[PDB]
Amino acid sequence: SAREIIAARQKAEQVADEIYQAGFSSLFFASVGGSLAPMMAINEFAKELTTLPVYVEQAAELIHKGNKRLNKDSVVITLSKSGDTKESVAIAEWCKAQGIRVVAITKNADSPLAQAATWHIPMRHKNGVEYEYMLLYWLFFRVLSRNNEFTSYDRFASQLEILTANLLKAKQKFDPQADAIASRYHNSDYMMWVGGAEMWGEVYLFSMCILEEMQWKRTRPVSSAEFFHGALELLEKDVPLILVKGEGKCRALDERVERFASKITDNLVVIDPKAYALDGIDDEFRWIMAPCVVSTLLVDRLAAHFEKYTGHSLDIRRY
Amino acid sequence: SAREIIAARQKAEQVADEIYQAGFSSLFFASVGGSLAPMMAINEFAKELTTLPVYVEQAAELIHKGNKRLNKDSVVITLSKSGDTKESVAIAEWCKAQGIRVVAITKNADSPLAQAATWHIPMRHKNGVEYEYMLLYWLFFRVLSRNNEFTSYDRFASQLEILTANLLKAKQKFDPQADAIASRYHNSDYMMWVGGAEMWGEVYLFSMCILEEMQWKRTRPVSSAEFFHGALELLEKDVPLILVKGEGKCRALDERVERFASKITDNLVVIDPKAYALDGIDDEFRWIMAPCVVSTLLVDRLAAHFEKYTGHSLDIRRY
Repeated sequence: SAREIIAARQKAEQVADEIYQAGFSSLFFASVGGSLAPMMAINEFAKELTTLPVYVEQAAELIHKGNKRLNKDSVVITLSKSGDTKESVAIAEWCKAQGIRVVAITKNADSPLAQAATWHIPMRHKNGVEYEYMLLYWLFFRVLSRNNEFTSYDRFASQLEILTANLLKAKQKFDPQADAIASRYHNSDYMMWVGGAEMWGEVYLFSMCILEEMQWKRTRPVSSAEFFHGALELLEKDVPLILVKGEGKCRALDERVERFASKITDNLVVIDPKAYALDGIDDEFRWIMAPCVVSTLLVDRLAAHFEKYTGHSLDIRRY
Repeated sequence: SAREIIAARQKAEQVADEIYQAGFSSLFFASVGGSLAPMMAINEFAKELTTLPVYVEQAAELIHKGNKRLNKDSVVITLSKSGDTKESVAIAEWCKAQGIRVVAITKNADSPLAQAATWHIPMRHKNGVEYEYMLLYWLFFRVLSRNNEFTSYDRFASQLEILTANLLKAKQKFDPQADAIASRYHNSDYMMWVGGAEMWGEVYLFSMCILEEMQWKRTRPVSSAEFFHGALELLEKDVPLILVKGEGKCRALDERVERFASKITDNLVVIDPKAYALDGIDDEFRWIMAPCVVSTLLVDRLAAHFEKYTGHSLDIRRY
């Protein structure tokens, strides 16, 4: 519903404004597992769009090492659906103990993560993975807006409100390809998963958090750029390669993988967010939306089609 | 020889001093494939030891995206044994075109990379992988020294001169374990490779640049921290897990992997640099030396033992 979306945008924008108005040194996006994916996209956007110190850190590494750039003026941003994820609670409570301000995105304001946080941005029980991107996008892009580094913010932020409608349509359009991927590869002993830059988080997430953890499928996730520095030698006729393309400046690197793999393997799959219309969203924002498009396609639809063919409930853990 | 080593140290220190004396904004370590490994260790040291802006970037991603933190005051550091590696030459020539100063480490001063560079730090034809670490260490730690962030520099930098002698001894001590690893796993269809923080570059390098590229062995390299966020579900009795331990603050994260894997797989291998004496090097520097120790053990010795058992020359490429 439109009203939920406008409310979500307002809360994220209020956090961004209070952060900007208070002042800050560095922004550290700290998390673990699948929750890193949208943070890794933010980091890739930040490389091009801001001179602000922006970092993404594995929360368990960060609590063991500390960081000389993390100081009492920093803000640490965390995300946990449950708000109980041990490493995220731990880094939030560690920041709090040091007087380092924390943002928490979770679906429960009395979760331990939310109680450790300076700012809580709620997610609603029914919210799928696109909301993790949308809330982090409103937060991060509003900071850039206030810092005079995102002069398209108003239009971007309004158009982000209609991404959910576009994602429903994309998922329906993807469904036949998703069934075909799952049909052919559910019984694969080894899949190569390739993508990079702002798309790397989605390849990372889908490979480890869905296919390995929830379907016990062996994968080799590798970036498009680094594919050509050794992993390419493993490709042959019968090896599956699933390529996730970006719509930013690194699309050319993805296309090099496509051209090489198309000559070598009979088992090339291309997941291209550029194939999906985003009605009412300007083309200049497609490179930002793309990781969110792919995440919803892979986490919602492709996971469900693998589950259908394996017969292995996505809820199963052997550990 | 001692005289080669002292000369190498002097040249790296002179570059560091000229960089520091000229002034700089950010330091970007930009490379591809195996040449990233020592840069990724530097980045992990930098997280704890300096407030200077230090970045490691995949050179092909960096040339496509640019970076808003990369400006005419930055220094870009590159490494290429040949000095011909396309992506490294490309990023150096792109910096030069923009008036961005470049450091090049290569074994040939008339290589294209060396001709694009503001500073050339030579490697000698006979120099193994430890020299990539030692030259980058003298360069980076001398900058930290000049910036009043490394007050042990003198002792560190002198003790680094005796690492080569210690590495020869380590390789001889490792040789029996190396033969046993290669004997058991040369015919493996799938190996998990685990490590992290300052050790991640060595796990990354060995898995993709040696086992995949040069022996066509399928690997899953994954960090110790992130192992527990999905990849762990793939481990079972018959699955090989090679764990590379650190000697820094993330050793505890490596030990969690060890304790879990030891209960589940019959095929746990531990490569622990803490097992090797560094005579005449103070314990406080072991966490810095460790990635260099592991790199020389894996690149020199373990590669050669796999080659012996596979019969597959490390020089072979099918692409």
